[PDB]
Parts: sequence; C-alpha cells; structure tokens
Amino acid sequence: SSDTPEGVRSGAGAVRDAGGAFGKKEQADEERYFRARAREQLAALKKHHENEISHHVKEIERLQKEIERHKQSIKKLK
Amino acid sequence: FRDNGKHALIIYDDLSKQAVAYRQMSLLLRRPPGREAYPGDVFYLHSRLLERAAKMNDAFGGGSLTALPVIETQAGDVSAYIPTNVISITDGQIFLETELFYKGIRPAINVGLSVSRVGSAAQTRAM
Repeated sequence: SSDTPEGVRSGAGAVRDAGGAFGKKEQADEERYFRARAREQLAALKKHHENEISHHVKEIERLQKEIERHKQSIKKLK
Repeated sequence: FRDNGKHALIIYDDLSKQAVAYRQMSLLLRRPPGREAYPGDVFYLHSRLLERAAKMNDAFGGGSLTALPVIETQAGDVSAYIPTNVISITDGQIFLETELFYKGIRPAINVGLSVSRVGSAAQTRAM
C-alpha cells in the first residue's frame, strides 16, 4: 500500500489519536512521571530564606501576643 | 502565444472546483450519475484541457505551452475520483504536506513522493 502515493501512509501522532491500549498507556505514563516532578520542584521551592525569616517573625508576633495575654492575667491577679 | 512562436505558462487555480461546477449542471439537466454523483464524462472534461499543452517544433514556429493545475485533496487521500483522473493525465506531481509545514520545512515539498517523468532532460548542464 504505502510504496506508492495512492496507498495509505501513517503520519506523526497516530498512537494517541487511535485511543486504544497504547494510547492510554502513554497518557498515564506522562502523568505518573511528571507528578513526582511537581514534588521535587515544590519541596525545593520552600527553601527560600526570606520566607523563613518572615516566618521567623509571624511566629514571634503570635508568641508575643500570648505573652501579652499572660502579662494582663498577672496584672489582674495582682 | 504558442501559435506565434512565443512561449507561455498557465495556472488553473483550481481544477477541483471545475468538476463541482460541472456536476451541478449535469444533475439539473437529468443526466445519468456515476461515482460520487459525477457524470460519465468527467475524464473527458479534464483530458481535452490538459492535452492542449504542447511543445511545437520548428516547422510550425517553435512555440510552447506549460500547464500547472492545482488540485486540493481531502485528508491527503489522492485515491478519490478527481485526484485520480488528473494524476493519470499529467506527468508528475508536487506533493505539499501539512506535517512538514509546521516542522519548519517551508516550502513543504515532499521529495519522497514527488516525481517528474521528463527527468533530467530539462535541467541545464550546471544544475
């Protein structure tokens, strides 16, 4: 068939357009591999140091408010 | 221009819209249909138009006429009715694909399926 212009010839991207067994085995392998790359690129994206400082403080502020509460409690009791 | 010793070129853009404008005239005149509702003489419509292209000799003037028809396929199927009439009349085809057009090859001529049966006898000695 293919050894003439008349007969049917296959192009590029014909395993996914069929939608069979190999067309489903290819979609679940591009997803189960690029799911782990959304893990390693997101875990190392938390290693920004400026965010950790900001978080060094939010916590600090929270703790200082607790201290403020306690100090008021003492004031009352006294 | 062929009768008076000169040279010429003609381009039909396109011949696949002449077989459709002729099918409508047939089926409204109540003629017997055929494959894909084309009449029995659509081969005789395109043959006597392309056979008028000829290379005359020196005793008649030495003129010429060159013909380039354009044919639009559907989904790359050249085995239809009109893409097989005009293929068997002419000499060679230039097959422009759509896959090579987006892969960067522009003009997207496929040289695997393109032929010419005058061969190398129309090239200059340098080329």
